[PDB]
Amino acid sequence: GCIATGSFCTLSKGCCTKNCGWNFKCNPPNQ
Repeated sequence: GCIATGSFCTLSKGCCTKNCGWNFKCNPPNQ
């Protein structure tokens, strides 16, 4: 499982997109 994008992350790794913003939410690639 991963963290859904738009959800709070602790690490970008956890996010399906492998990208989490500085706002601590998983973001899409190239944003």
